[PDB]
Amino acid sequence: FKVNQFRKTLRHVKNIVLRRKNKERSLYDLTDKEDNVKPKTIVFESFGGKNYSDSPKYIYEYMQKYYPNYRYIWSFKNPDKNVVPGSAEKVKRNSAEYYQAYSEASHWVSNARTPLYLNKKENQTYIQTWNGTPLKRLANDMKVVRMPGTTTPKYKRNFNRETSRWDYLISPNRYSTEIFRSAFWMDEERILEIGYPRNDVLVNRANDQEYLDEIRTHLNLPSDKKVIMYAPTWRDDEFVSKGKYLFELKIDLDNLYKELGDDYVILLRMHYLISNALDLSGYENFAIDVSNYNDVSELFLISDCLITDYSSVMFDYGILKRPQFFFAYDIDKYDKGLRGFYMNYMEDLPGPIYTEPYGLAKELKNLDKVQQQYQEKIDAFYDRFCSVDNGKASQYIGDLIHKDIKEQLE
Amino acid sequence: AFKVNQFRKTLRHVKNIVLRRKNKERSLYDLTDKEDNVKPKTIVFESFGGKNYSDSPKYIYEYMQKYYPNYRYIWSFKNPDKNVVPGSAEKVKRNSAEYYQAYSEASHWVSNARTPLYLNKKENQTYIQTWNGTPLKRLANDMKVVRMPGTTTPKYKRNFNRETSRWDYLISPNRYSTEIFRSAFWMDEERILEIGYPRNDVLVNRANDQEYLDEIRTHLNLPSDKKVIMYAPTWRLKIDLDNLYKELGDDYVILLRMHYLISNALDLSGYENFAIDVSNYNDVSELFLISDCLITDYSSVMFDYGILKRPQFFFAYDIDKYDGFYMNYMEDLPGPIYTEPYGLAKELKNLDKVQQQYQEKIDAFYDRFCSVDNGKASQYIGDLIHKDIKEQLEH
Amino acid sequence: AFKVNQFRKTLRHVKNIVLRRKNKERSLYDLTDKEDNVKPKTIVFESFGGKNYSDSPKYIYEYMQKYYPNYRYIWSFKNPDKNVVPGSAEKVKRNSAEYYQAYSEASHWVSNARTPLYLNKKENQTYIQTWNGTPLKRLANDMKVVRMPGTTTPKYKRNFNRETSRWDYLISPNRYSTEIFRSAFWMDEERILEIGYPRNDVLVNRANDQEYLDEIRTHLNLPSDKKVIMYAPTWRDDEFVSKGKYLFELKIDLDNLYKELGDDYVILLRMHYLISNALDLSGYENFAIDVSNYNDVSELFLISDCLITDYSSVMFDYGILKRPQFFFAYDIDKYDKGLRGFYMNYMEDLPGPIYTEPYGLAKELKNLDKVQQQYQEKIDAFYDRFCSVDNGKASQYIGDLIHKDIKEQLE
Amino acid sequence: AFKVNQFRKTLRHVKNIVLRRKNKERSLYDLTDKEDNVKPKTIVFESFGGKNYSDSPKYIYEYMQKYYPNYRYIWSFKNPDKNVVPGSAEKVKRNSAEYYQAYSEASHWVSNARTPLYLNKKENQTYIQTWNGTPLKRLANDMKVVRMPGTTTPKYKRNFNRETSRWDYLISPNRYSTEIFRSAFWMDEERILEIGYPRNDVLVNRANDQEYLDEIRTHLNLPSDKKVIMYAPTWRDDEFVSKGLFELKIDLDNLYKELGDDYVILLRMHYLISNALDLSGYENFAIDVSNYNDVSELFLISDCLITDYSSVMFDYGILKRPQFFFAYDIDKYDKGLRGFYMNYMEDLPGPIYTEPYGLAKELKNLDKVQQQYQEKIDAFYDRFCSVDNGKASQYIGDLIHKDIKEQLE
Ligand SMILES: Nc1ccn([C@@H]2O[C@H](COP(=O)(O)OP(=O)(O)OC[C@@H](O)CO)[C@@H](O)[C@H]2O)c(=O)n1
Ligand SMILES: O=C(O)CN(CCN(CC(=O)O)CC(=O)O)CC(=O)O
Ligand SMILES: O=C(O)CN(CCN(CC(=O)O)CC(=O)O)CC(=O)O
Ligand SMILES: [Cl-]
Ligand SMILES: [Cl-]
Ligand SMILES: [Cl-]
Ligand SMILES: [Cl-]
Ligand SMILES: [Cl-]
Ligand SMILES: [Cl-]
Ligand SMILES: [Cl-]
Ligand SMILES: [Cl-]
Ligand SMILES: [Cl-]
Ligand SMILES: [Cl-]
Ligand SMILES: [Cl-]
Ligand SMILES: [Cl-]
Ligand SMILES: [Cl-]
Ligand SMILES: [Cl-]
Ligand SMILES: [Cl-]
Ligand SMILES: [Cl-]
Ligand SMILES: [Cl-]
Ligand SMILES: [Cl-]
Ligand SMILES: [Cl-]
Ligand SMILES: [Cl-]
Ligand SMILES: [Cl-]
Ligand SMILES: [Cl-]
Repeated sequence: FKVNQFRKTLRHVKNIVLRRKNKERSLYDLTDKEDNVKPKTIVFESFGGKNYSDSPKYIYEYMQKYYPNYRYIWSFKNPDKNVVPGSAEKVKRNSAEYYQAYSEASHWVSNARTPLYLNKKENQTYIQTWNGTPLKRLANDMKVVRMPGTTTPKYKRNFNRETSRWDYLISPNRYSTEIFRSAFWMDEERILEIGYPRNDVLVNRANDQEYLDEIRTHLNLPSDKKVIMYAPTWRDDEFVSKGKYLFELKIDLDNLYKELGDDYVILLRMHYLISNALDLSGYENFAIDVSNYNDVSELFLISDCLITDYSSVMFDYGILKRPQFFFAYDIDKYDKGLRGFYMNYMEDLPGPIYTEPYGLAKELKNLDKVQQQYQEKIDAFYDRFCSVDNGKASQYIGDLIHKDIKEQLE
Repeated sequence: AFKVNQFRKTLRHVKNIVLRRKNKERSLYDLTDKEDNVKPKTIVFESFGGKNYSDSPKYIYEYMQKYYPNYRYIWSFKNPDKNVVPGSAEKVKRNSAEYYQAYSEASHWVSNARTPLYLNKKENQTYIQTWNGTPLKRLANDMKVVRMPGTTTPKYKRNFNRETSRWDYLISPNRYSTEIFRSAFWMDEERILEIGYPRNDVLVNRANDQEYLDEIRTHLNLPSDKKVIMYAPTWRLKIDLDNLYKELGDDYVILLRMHYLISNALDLSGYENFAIDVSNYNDVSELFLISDCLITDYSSVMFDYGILKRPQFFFAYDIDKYDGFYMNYMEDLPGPIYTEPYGLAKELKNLDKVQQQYQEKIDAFYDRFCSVDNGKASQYIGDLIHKDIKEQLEH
Repeated sequence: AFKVNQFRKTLRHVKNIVLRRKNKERSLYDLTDKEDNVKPKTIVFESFGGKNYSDSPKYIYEYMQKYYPNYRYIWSFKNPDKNVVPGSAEKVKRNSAEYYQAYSEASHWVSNARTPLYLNKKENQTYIQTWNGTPLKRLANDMKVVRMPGTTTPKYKRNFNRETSRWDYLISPNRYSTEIFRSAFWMDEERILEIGYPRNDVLVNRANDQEYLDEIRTHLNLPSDKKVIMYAPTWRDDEFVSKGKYLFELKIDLDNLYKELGDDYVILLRMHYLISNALDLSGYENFAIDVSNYNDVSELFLISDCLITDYSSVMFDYGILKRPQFFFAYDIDKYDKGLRGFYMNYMEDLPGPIYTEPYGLAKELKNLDKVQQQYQEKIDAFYDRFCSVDNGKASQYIGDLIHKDIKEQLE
Repeated sequence: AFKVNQFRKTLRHVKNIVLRRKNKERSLYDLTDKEDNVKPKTIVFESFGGKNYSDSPKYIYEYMQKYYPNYRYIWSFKNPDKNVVPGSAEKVKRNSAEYYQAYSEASHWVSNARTPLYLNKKENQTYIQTWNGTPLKRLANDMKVVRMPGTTTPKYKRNFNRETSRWDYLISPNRYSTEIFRSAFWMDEERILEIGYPRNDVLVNRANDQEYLDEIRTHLNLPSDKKVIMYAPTWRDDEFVSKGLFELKIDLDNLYKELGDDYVILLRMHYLISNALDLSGYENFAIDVSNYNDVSELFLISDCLITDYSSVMFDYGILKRPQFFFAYDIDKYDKGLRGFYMNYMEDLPGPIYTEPYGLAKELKNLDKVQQQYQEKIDAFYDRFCSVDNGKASQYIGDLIHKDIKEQLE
């Protein structure tokens, strides 16, 4: 009668008798053991189960094609609101079947921290794609984290606890690799430098004019107009009035309409909270709201340029060697020249920094003149961050997972 | 304000859990079980501590299934997989989490035996007891000594009383019985229901419905050219089969029915088509319908069966070693009392002389014990419940 | 880290503490009890489940007091206040922490009656059982049916067997008992010690101590010029009625015994405790002396000229003195008719006559010497069968065995 | 009718007991702690979380011993075998089955610090918080930020609040302190008893008792005709190096040379400096007095005190003697600061010295200082010490007495 089973035992009795929602958890913690692991089961969860998206979707769509043999499971917050191509079955987070899947699977494929109350036995391979080349410093490399209810010492403790269980961690480049090694308490031995499976499309399908054409019309865009994508990161600073009416984006849509409304159409990819607060009346067929569009890689494929500021997306869009524009209107805030960035923002990035929208809007007319002026910085930016990606990432992982559960079949 | 009972049920449950006892199911139920778990539209049935789909609960249930089909029905069995139940009723294995939930939720318990004391009969649940026959041998309270297995005469009665107090309604077959029940079971006449037994329903409504009698007989594989004798001894070879075969094999076939277990020792080889073992058959009342006479000794089947005003024979081989019954046994019963089988056989050879010779003693018996059965009984319980579950489904 | 049995105890003790149960002293005793607790020179005495300071324990201990004041002696009592103990021994109340400390710590347990199954007799301690006398009524296993509510015949026997399997040593007063014991108690002859009862010691060593007889005699305020009869019926339930407030005078007819024996006898009445404090001996003063309370019955014998009893284990102890006995069995023609509930043959091999009526007992009881003579026949042969094995050294044999035990347990 | 809370405690306790956890005594307490266990005649005392027999709980106790011997007194300690209590009182060890009994039964809790939140203060018991001094540094609610590990500033404050809500009465030294407690401790002013510290009664009743002074002086083997300087600096975490020193910044060696003849100096250091302090060759000059069981006595026999950022200044103030504030490290402390409730730069009873040589040459003439600052010294007394009338010990014990009378009916 072991002291660890006894604690998990009493915990569960309390959950069962008190009608706690976690009884599902407490049960799972008890019965869990190596023997439940069917080597041909794979669970996928993307961004903590909000979506069917990103790199697990592609590590998935690849395996569905070349390895339909296996049991595929997807984990979701709300499974009845998620469309999944293929054989895979879906599970609601924190339910019976959720802990089942996770107990039984021989491979965890995920792109974000998966919870700690889930048991990753010495027996299951947990593959971590993570979600992008870092620009803001993260995990260990942070300095202070006043995130409510926890302390910097403790939030790093738990994060280290998670990374410790990552059997594999994907990396898009030598710069991310060097960062993860420190930021994530990672051994170089465990890192795969293969590029992002979500980015696979950015190499393989970028000139597939039919695919480009579906996406365009799925979005209902003018057939004659080029496409700008604007994806500003979030700012607590700018949240006012409970979120009922915001000051028209500091980019000035009215102007953008005036100046580009004839050649261009602009895609707004905002944080989900600015999205259902942004009224786009009389911008119809000019500014298209694109914030909830499931797959971002597709939005890049049909974009002639990206306007962002401080985001890990510029590193993705980089693969297409198109012109970027960094509209850092609030840059004066951010530390006056911050080491809070792994890279030199001021110097090496593929486009101009604008602090005001009007200089930007004029330059945004003649894109071809922008591609010239910057072919220099753009190429150099491609060399450094985007050179690893060859569109074989989904293949590499799916094959790994295959190479893995063939040995295990003995 | 320390809740002293709850604390005991907890420790118990915490101990059943750690030592991995089978009763973990039970200590949970006992801890968790609140009056709020009760679903008005949920009714449980157990028959004979859950060996059968049989008897008064079957019939009460088969009735309710047709006229009140919307209620949720649960049956309790020792082994559900070996029992087949008609209709929307779901089965539950005993001592299983499903068993306890069932009994905790149920608004009505229907049984014909004692339900266990570890089960809690709340103030808002209605426990209907049908019991299981008209008593001959003394029972419950009225018993003198009962050196049962690992129990004392009082600790055994102390417990019966704890059981009979839980009974909200107790079904009675005949005045004779109600008088006995009131003492035997500590009961108050209010809670008693002199309405006959639901199980006997068919013994009035279907005694002449012939196609039915013909489905029973061919469901058993019986010779079309033979009268049927049913031997239902009672409790723990004697009748001389070899002799009954040489005496009766040309007019009769004989059904042998036990109460317990001896059955798989009756190697009836060479008595095929004559001695039919009918021990494991479900509905006894059916057997009576196709039975031309019945041989018994001290069973209470003798009162149920008497309802058909057929002949009975009481083969009391062990009467000498029995000195105490609620009625005068030597004197007034519907048939001859034989202590050897050899004169039983000869007098069983002509059934009609026995009928006339006893048609007076038969009627006297019918008019005492069977003058109460309508066949409406089954109905009357079904209704009672339905009624009892509109009240508890309103204000 | 946790074994299954200690868990059960742990949880019991939790229930006792939170719920404020008096048994808490026990649940604790049960957790904390271990072989390392034993003090080789601590010995515990209890007699008749702790009601008394009496019988074979008293004597085995009085011997050890004189010849071994070195050891720790603890006596057990229901009420240690109401009992007087001569010497070094300390008193402990049943069910107090002391009680359990004592029984946990003791290297030896001396007793003359079943000690509770809840106490743990470790592989470590020696439990000497003296028992309380030669059987006439069949006991323990040899019983047929035993309907004392709370327990069934096989449960009762199981519980008995458990307790005797714990007995390391079982004193025997004679081979008659040894025969019986072996069966009734599930005994292995190895463990039986035919040495005679320690309480009976003084029935040998001191049958003549005329300053001793005189000390007892004047303790009871007994007349100077009168012989002593002692009546000592067993308990019979037939007679309990009316709250036990007022009983029906003794069947033996006192008013008669007075008329007949008064001028020459004083009769000691040793009744049950319930008949005593419910018996009006007014006007019988100096003839009938109530004696049911007296602590030491062996002393009562030493000073008795005859002994009227009926079916009691006492005839055997008394037999040691080769004195006349009478067996006033006024209700014998109820007991079985022909009784197999007794081991010995009653109608035959007892040392005096059987009377069913008091009246001829009283007469015949007039000339003692004519009975001592007429019956010397049976009286001697009775002695040879039951009393031949006592030598007055029983206390000393048990004293020395214990000592010899806690000299070995001293290494 | 399921009692959910009781169930939780029952599980917790079973967990502890089976797991052989040292806290079994705690979880049993909590399981059974009923409002009935309280016995009106019982009073528990504890000072500074049971490290001492000292401070105001002491003086409240010693009073109630002279006038109310009737009651049951219990003292809580960490290590009772190492503490000595005059009188009837019984001693319990902390977290020991007796400890929890004591608080279970007691009708009154007397303490000068925080009592554990595991202990249940029933609405049946009166909890008297004497606290431990006029605050100079901002505390509890008024604190800006507390990076003290395991716990964040919100959760640290949240717990301090949980505690102060169980304070039935809270003692206050002065109007300044009362305004502060009302906020810093989330207090209802109705619950503040402005009577001064019982620990400071002796500073009023016994400053003139020459036989008392002598006992204290001969208890500390003090030379005879030497004046007495007392040094009591708060705890600097910065000044700790090499497993624990650079000779105290005050320079004893200079202090010896300038004062050796006429003064003896009492060092009241923090326990960790104290057993790191080598005094080889300052005997009969520098007396380590760090573990002296009663600080207010030390005040009585001191002709002046050198402190810095300590609450002690407020207490030594009742005596109107000179004070010096050797605040050498005042640089590091905010430059021009607001970390303190009062203006540390303006309205204290003495000179601020950042070097200990101005201090030395000034300590030479004690008459001169007294004259010089008599004004500042009086404006200090008027503000912070005008309450202490030295009947504080009495006022509290008489409330406790009054309090347990009303119970007995
Ligand atoms: N050989 C038998 C005897 C009886 N029964 C069935 O079991 C019932 C009980 O009959 P008893 O022989 O009297 O059994 P008992 O448990 O002794 O009940 C007697 C007492 O309950 C009277 O109410 C009968 O009505 C009948 O339905 C049966 O299947 N086979
Ligand atoms: O083991 C138990 O369940 C008893 N304990 C355990 C508490 N629960 C809380 C939880 O579910 O997170 C289990 C535990 O943490 O050990 C109750 C208590 O200490 O509060
Ligand atoms: O064995 C036990 O732990 C004690 N209980 C049995 C366990 N259950 C049953 C009960 O409630 O009677 C309760 C308990 O664990 O305390 C009965 C007893 O006191 O020996
Ligand atoms: Cl372990
Ligand atoms: Cl598999
Ligand atoms: Cl979630
Ligand atoms: Cl859903
Ligand atoms: Cl893990
Ligand atoms: Cl990232
Ligand atoms: Cl966290
Ligand atoms: Cl690099
Ligand atoms: Cl806008
Ligand atoms: Cl319902
Ligand atoms: Cl089954
Ligand atoms: Cl117990
Ligand atoms: Cl010893
Ligand atoms: Cl006592
Ligand atoms: Cl034992
Ligand atoms: Cl013999
Ligand atoms: Cl509980
Ligand atoms: Cl009191
Ligand atoms: Cl200590
Ligand atoms: Cl002390
Ligand atoms: Cl303070
Ligand atoms: Cl120094």
